[PDB]
Amino acid sequence: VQLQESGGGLVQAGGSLRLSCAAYVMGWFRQAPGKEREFVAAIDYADSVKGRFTISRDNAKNTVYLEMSSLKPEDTAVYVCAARGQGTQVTV
Amino acid sequence: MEDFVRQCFNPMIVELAEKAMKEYGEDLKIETNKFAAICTHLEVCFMYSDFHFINERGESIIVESGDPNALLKHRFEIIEGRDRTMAWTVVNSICNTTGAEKPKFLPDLYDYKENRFIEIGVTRREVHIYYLEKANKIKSEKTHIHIFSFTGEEMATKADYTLDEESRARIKTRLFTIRQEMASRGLWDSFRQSERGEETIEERFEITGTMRRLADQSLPPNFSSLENFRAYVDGFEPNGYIEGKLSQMSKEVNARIEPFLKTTPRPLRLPDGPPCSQRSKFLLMDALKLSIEDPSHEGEGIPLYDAIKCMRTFFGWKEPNVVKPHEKGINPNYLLAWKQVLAELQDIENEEKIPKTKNMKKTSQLKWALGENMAPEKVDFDDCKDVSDLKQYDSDEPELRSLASWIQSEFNKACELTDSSWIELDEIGEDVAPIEHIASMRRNYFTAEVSHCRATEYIMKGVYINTALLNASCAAMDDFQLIPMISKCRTKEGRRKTNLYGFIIKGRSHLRNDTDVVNFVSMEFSLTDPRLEPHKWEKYCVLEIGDMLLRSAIGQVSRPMFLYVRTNGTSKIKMKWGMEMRRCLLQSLQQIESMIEAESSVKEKDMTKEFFENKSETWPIGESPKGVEEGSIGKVCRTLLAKSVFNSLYASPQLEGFSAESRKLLLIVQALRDNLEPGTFDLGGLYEAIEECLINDPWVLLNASWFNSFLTHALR
Amino acid sequence: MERIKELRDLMSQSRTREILTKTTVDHMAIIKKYTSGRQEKNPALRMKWMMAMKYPITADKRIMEMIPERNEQGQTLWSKTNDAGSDRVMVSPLAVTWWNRNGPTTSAVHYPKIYKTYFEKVERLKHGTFGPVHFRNQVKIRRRVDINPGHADLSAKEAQDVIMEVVFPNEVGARILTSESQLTITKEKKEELQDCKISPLMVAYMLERELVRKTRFLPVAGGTSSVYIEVLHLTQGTCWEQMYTPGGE
Amino acid sequence: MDVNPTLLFLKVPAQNAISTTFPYTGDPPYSHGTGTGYTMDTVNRTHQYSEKGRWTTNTETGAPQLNPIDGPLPEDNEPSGYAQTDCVLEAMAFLEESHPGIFENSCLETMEVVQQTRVDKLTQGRQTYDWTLNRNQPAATALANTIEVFRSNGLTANESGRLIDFLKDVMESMDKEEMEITTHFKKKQRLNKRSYLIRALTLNTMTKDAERGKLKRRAIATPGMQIRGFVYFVETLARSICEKLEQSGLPVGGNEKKAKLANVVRKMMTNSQDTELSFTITGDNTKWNENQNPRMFLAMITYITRNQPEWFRNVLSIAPIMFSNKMARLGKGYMFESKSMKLRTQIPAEMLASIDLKYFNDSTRKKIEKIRPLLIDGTASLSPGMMMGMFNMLSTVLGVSILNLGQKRYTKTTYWWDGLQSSDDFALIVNAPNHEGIQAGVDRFYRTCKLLGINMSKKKSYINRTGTFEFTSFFYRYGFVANFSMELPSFGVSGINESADMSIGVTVIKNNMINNDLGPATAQMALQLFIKDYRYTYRCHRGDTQIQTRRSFEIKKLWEQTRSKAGLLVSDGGPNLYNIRNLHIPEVCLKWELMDEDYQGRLCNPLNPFVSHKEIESVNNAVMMPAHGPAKNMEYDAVATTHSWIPKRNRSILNTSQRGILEDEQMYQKCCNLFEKFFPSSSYRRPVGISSMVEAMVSRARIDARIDFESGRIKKEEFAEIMKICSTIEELRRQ
RNA sequence: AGUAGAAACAAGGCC
RNA sequence: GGCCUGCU
Repeated sequence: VQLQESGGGLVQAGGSLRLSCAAYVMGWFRQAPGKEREFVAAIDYADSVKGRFTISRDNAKNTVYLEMSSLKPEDTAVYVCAARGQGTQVTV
Repeated sequence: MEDFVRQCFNPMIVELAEKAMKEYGEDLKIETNKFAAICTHLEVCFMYSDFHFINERGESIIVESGDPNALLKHRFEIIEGRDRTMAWTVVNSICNTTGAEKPKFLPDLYDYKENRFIEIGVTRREVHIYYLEKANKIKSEKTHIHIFSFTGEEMATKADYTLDEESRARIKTRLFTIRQEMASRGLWDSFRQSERGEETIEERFEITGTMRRLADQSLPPNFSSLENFRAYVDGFEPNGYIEGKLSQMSKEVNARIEPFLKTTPRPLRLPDGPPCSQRSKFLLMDALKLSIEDPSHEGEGIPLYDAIKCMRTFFGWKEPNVVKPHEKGINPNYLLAWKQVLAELQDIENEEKIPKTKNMKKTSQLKWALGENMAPEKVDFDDCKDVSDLKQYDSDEPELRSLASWIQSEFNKACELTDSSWIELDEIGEDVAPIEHIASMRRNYFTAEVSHCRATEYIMKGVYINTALLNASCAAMDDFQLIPMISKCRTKEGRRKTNLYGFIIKGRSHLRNDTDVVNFVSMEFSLTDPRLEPHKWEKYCVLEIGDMLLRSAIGQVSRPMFLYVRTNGTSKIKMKWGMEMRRCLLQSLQQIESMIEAESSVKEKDMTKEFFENKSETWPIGESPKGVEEGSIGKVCRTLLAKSVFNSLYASPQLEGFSAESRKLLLIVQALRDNLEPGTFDLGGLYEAIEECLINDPWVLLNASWFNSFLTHALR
Repeated sequence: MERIKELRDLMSQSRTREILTKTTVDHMAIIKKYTSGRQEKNPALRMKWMMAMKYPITADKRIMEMIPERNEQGQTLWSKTNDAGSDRVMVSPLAVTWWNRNGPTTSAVHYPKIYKTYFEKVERLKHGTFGPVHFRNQVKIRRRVDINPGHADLSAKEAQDVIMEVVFPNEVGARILTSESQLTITKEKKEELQDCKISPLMVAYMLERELVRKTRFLPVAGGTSSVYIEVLHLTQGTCWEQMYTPGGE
Repeated sequence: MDVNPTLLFLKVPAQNAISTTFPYTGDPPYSHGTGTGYTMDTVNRTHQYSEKGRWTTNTETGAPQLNPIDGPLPEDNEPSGYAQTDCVLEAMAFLEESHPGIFENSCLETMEVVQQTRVDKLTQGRQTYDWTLNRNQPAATALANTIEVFRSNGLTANESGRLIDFLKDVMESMDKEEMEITTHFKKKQRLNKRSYLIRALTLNTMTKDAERGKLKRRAIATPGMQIRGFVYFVETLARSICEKLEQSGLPVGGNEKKAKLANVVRKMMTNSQDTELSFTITGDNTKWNENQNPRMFLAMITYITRNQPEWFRNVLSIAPIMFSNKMARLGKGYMFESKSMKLRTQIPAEMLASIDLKYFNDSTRKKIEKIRPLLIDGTASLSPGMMMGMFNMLSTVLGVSILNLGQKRYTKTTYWWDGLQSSDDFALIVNAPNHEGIQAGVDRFYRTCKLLGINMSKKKSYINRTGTFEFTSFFYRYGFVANFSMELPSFGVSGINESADMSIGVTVIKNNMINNDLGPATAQMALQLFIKDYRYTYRCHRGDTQIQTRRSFEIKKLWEQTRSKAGLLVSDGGPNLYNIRNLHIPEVCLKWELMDEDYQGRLCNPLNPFVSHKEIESVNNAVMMPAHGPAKNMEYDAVATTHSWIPKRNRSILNTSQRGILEDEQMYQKCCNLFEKFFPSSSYRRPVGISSMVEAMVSRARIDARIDFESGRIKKEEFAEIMKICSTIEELRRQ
C-alpha cells in the first residue's frame, strides 16, 4: 500500500479545505514543524478538530477524504494519510 | 511471496494457516503459494461466516458489530480452521443432532435455515469447472456447494445463494483486491498453477556424532568402523568356517558321557556338628490341651474368656520354678512373665466383660524377652568412621549341625490318627451332576481319612496363630498384646470342644519390609520332660507349673506338667504363608486323587471305594528294621499331608535348593530303574550342588537321610 | 455449564493453567499414567495386611455426602483424609456393606442386557442336561480353539470402530463402517443400550469382549465347539468323561 | 516303623509323583538387604569368563571395555565368552538357507511397526531406571520426566508423537555439550557430555526375591528410558523371527511348549529306524546371560537386516551398540554395624570406588579390589556380556540356529540332532546308529555351542534314552504329566479386591482343572478352602454365625434385612453356591435371580463412590506374578459391583523430599478427568493430535453448547454465557 | 537374647 | 510430653 495525499495548501483562517488520499481502515494524522504525530480523524476525531473536520471514504474510488472547515492557525501542519503517505502541507 | 502474508492478513489467520501447515507435516519454505491460497480460502470462510447472526426466527439478523446481548448466534458456523480430529468431531456431532447425512470430505460451514453444510472454495480457475470437479469428488451430496473465482463470477446449483448479495459484493471486492494487489507484486507466473498434489517423504535415521563413535567401538577386535563391518557382513558367505575351528579347537573340549550304573551313585553325605534344634513356632509333638466342651464353632466365641474358662478346668497349679534354663537368656524374666500373664488373666476375670483383645504392661521382663530398644540407632557414616569395631553385618555360611532322631519321631507321630476331627469344612453348591457326586464322595472319604490326623491339628494351630499374630501386629503396632492359642475340635461322640495350648505375647510390630521381624514370646503347656532330649530345646526355657492326673489303670499317674517358654519371631511373609497352610491338604489329596485316577484309567471304573475300604493295595511309606513297610491309601494320604505340613513349617532356602538338586538325581535314578541307559556329564558337580544345601535345617537333613535310604533300597 | 466452569477454575491457578497450555493432546496418556505408585509385587500379602487396618479402601469424595461418618454403634465408615496422589478419601469396608443395606437403590434391569456374555453363560448352564460319567483313558491332544461363544466374526480393531460408533458416535472420525453385519450390530446395540447409564468405558469393554473373537490353545478331547469349551473343565478329565449338552442345543 | 515319603517312589514312578518334590507350601526365600555384593560378583564373573580378550578404553565414556570376540579358542570345559564372528555369521547364514525369506519378511513387518509405532507404547512397561532422579520409577513417570527434560533442553521432535522421533531426539541428546536436570531437596543442575552419556548407558541393579529353586540369591537389572525404544524394536524383530521357527519356544505359552516338545520327540524317534539309537539330553546352560556378548547380537542383526533401508539398519543397530557400552549401577550400598558403640550405618554404593577396605570382609574386599578398575562415576562397565535376559528373543534365535545346524545336511555324518531351545534351557534329541555316534554328535554339539559363547551346564544336565526328559519344570514320560505344585501358590486370595479375588480364584481353579489335570474332589476341596480363606481375609463371614469382627454387625443386619438370603454374595455374608459346574460363572450372575431387588439395586449402582475405572487396559486385567516364571496378566470375568473398590496406596511419599510428585499427580488427574468429561473416548481410545488441551476443550465447549441447544437442556442465556466464558478462558490463556 | 542367613530385622524420619 | 508414615 502506497499513499498519495492531495488538497493541501495556503488558506485563510475560518476557511475550508478538502484533503484527499489516493491509494482496510484509514485515517489522517498531522505533524506540525515542532512536534511528532498528532491524531486527527479516522474511518473518530480528536478534541482539537471535532465538529470542524469530517472524514469520509469512497471504496470504489479507493480514496479517503478529510473535509476541514473553520480552519485555525493551529491546524498548520503536514497532514499524512495512513493505512504511511508522504503528507500534504496545510498552512492556515 | 511470503511478504504478502506478512503484510496484508491479520495475525489470527496467519497462525491458523501456520498450524494447518504443521498439520500435514510439509515445510513452508519449499512451497508457499499453497499457504497463501488456503489462507485466502480461510479468510473468505471467516468473512462469509462472521457478521451474520440469527434470532429465534430465520431471516438472519446482519449486524456490522455484535451488540452486548444473548443474541449473538452466528448464521454460519465454521468447520475448517480446526484440526482433522475436531473437524470430524463437528461433522459427526452435526450429523447426530441434525439427523443429516455424513459427508466423506471436509465441509467449511453449517447453516440452520437450510440445515446443511457449505464447502467454500475459491480457486484461480473459473468456477464453472471447479464446481463440478469438486462435485464429482463428493459422492451424492446434498450439502450445497458455492465457489467464487477471481474474475468476479459466482455460481451454484439450485441457483441458490444463501444470504445477502452485499456480502457477495464484499467477497468479490476482497477477491479483486487480492488480484490487483498481486498485480503490484507479480505472482501469476505460478499463481494459477503452483500446487500439483505432491505427497512423498523418506524416513531418515542417521547415526552421527558421539553415537557414531560408540558404534565404532562395538565391533569385533579387528574392525575399525561400522561401515567396514557392515560391508564385510554383506560380503560374507558360508565357506566352511565352523569346521575349520572345530578341527583346530582342542579335543579336551568334550562332553563325554559317563555311564550311570547301580554302583555309580553314592550316598549323600550329611554335615557333622552339634545336634539339630527345634525351629517351629509352636510345639507339635509335645502339645497339651485344656478343654471346656463348649458348643461354639472355630471362629465363634471370644478368645480371652475361652482361654480363662479352659484354664480354670485344670486344678493342681504350683508356684513355677526353673527346670531347664534357656542357656543363653535370663530365665527369671520368663518366670516373671508367666506369673504376670496369670495375674493379668485373673485381672480380666474380675472385671465386667472380658475384652475381645487385651494389651499387657511393658515391664522390663518382656522388654528383654521381646527385644525392645536393641536395634542399633541409625547414624551417618561421616560421624562414625574412626570406630575400630565398625564393620559389615555378619555374612557367612550358617552353623553346621548334624541330624538328630527327634525329627524322625516327630514326623512319625505327625502322621498318626487322633480322637478328634480337626477340620470343619465350609459349604458348597448342592451337587447336581453325577461327576459332582463322585467328587463329593471322594472328598468325604479323604476328609474322613485326614481329619483325624495330627497334621490337620498342626495346620489349624498354625493358621489360627499366624492369623491372630498378623492381625494384632497390623492393629496394635505399638503395645504388647496377649493372644491365647485356641483350637476347636469335635469329639467322636460329636460334642464340640475347645483346646488351649498356651499363650503368645506379641511385641512391637512396626513392620515395613516383608522381611522385617516381629518378635513374640510363646508359652505352651506340656507333659514331656525336657531332661531326655535337651539338644532339641536349645532355645527354650522350660519351667514346672503343675501336676496333671489322667485316668489310667496304673492307679493314676499324677504326671508333672511343664511350661515351654521361648522367644520367637516371624515376618509378614512368614505370617502370610503360615496362614495359608490349608493348601497342604490340597497338595496331598491332589497327589492321592491323581494316583486314584491313574489307576482307574486302567480299569474302566471308579476305584476309590475299594481302595479306601478293602485296603488290599499298599504303597511303600516307610522302613522298619525288618524291612520296607507298606500301608493303605489312607496312610499314604496322611504321610503326604504331614510332609506338606512340615514343608510349610520348616520352610527355608536350604529346602528349596535341596529339593531341586535332589529331584534332578531322583529323575536320573528313575531313568536308571526304567532301563533307559542314563548318562551324566559331571555327576560330582551335581552331588556337590546337593550337599551344599544341607547346613543346619532339621527338615532338609531328614529329607536327605530319606533320600539316602531310598537310594539304598533302590538300585537293586 | 459445569464442565467449562471447572475448566475456568483450573485455568485460574497458574500451575494447572501451564499444564493445560503446554501439554499436547498426544501426551494425554503419559501424564494420565504419571504416578508415583509402584505396581505391587505381592498383592496377596498386602491385601491380607491392609484389611486389618481401619479405612483400608478408597472411595470418591462424594461418599462423604451419601453415607454417614459413623454407623449405629459409632463404627466409623469413612475418613476425610484423602489418598496419597488423588482427591479420593480412604474409607472402611463397612461403608461397602452399609451401601448394600441402606444406600441408594436403582433399577438394575438393564445389567442383564449389558453383561450379555455372563448372563448367556448362566442361561446356557441352567438348561443343560447331564449324563452318565464314563471312566476310560482320555487322549487329551492340544489344539487351538475359540473360547468366546458369542464372537460376531470380528477382530479387535474390526469391532473397535463398531464399539466407538455404538458408544462414542462423535469420536469415530473418518471411519464409517462398510460391512453390513457391522451396520446391523450397531443398530441393535444402539437401540438396546440407548439410555443405559452404567459407564461408557464398561459398556465398550463388554461389547469388545462379546463381539471380538478370541482364541487360545488348550488340551481338548472331543468337543471342539465354542459352547462345549467353556465347560471343558466339567466334561473332560484325566480318566473320566461327563456327557453334557448346554441349554442352547 | 519310621515313615518315609520318599520310599513312595519305589512303587510310583518319579514323574507320576513329582508333585511331592516341590515344597511350594512354605514361604519362598527373600533377600533382606543390599544387592551390591551380587552385582559386583556378577560383574567380576562376567569379566573373568572373558579375561583372554583385549582391553580398550572408550573415547566417549572413558570406561575400560573388554572385547573377547574372535579371541583364543577355549582349551577347557569352563564357561567361555570367546564367540567367533565368522562362526556365528555362518550359523545365521545356514539358518536363513534352511528358512529362506525369514529375515526379509521379519524385517518388513518390523519396519512397518517401527514406522507406525507411537511413543505411548513405552508406558506399557514395569519399573524403569529414571536417570533424572537416578532411581527406579514406573515407566510412564520416567518417560514423562525424560520428555520434560528434553523439551526444556530444546529437543522437541518427540512432539511429533512418534517413537522413532523420540529415538531421534534421544540420539541428538548424545551430542549436546550441557543438559539440565531438576532435583528436589528445586535446584537446576548441569550435566556435561560424559556424565549424561554414562547416565543414559547405565543400568540399575536389584536383588530378585520370591525365587524358588536355589539356595543363593541372584541380581537382576533394569535399563533406562533412552534405550528401551531400541530394545522394543529389536525384540519385535526377534519375536517376528522366532514365530517363524518351530524349534523356538520362548514366544509361546506352556501348552504350546508341551505340544511342540511332543511333536519333536515323536518326529525324532519315529523317523529313527530300528538301527538308529535315540538319546535325549535335558540340558541347562550355565551362566547363559553372562557369556552373551552384545557385539555378537549386533553382528546377528546386521546380517539379518542386509539389503534393507539403511535407516532401518541404523535404528535396529543402535540398541546393541549401547549394550556393548552398557554400565551397571552397583546397587543400594552396604550397611555396617558397630556393636561396641551399638550403632548402624548405610554407605551408598557410589563410595565403593574411594572408601577404604577396612570395613569389608575378605570376600567383599577381594570383590571390590577386582571391580574397582572398572568403576567410572559410581558405576561399573559391563561390556563383555548381557546382565539379565534383556535380549531373550535374540538368545533364543542363536540357540535355534545351533539346533538347526544339525539337520543332517550340515553334520555330514550318520549322527544328527534336533530339539527345542528356550533361553537358558533346552531339550536335545540326538540320533545315531551306535553309542559312538551319539557320543560324537553330543560332543560336536557341545563344541559348536562353545564357539558361539554358549555353555552347557554339565552339573545340571543328563542324557538318557528318549521317552523321558524334562523342560522348564514340565516332566515328559511317554506324555507330559501334570504337576499342580507350580500353581499351588496361586490358590489363595489374589489381593486385587473382593469381586476380583473371588473371580480370579474360581477361574484359577477352573484353569488348573483344564490344564494341570486337577481332580474333581481336589477342586471341590480347593473351592472350600479358598472360600474359607476369602471369608477370613475380608471379614465377610456367613452372617448366620456369631464370629465377631470389625464387619460382623453391618453384615448381620443386612442378613436379617434380606428375605431371600440365598442371593447374598459371599462378600456380603451369604452362602456359597459355587461348584465344579459353576466355576466359569461370575458370582453376581450366579446369584442374580436370588437377590432381592432392593439389595440388587444397592449393590450394582453406577453412582457408587467405590468403583473406579481408569482405562480399557485395566478394566478386568490382573497382574499375577506366577511362581517360577515372569510376571503375567490374566483376564478375569467380573461384574462391576460396589465391591470392585481399589485398595489404599502406599502413602509413604509424604515423608520424602519427592513430595511434590503427589501434587503433580493430583493436578494431572484433575486435568485428565476434565478432558475425559470433555472427550468421553479418552480412555477407550487414547486421543491423538498435535494441539493443546485448552484449545480442544474450549472449542468442543463452543460446539456442544451450540448443538445441545439446537436440541436439549441449554438455553440462549446459557449458550451465550458459555460462549463468552469460552472467550474469557481464551483471553486468560493469552495472559 | 531372638528371627534369619552371604544381609538384614530387632521402627523411621521430621522438630 | 504433643503430632506424621508404614511397598517410595
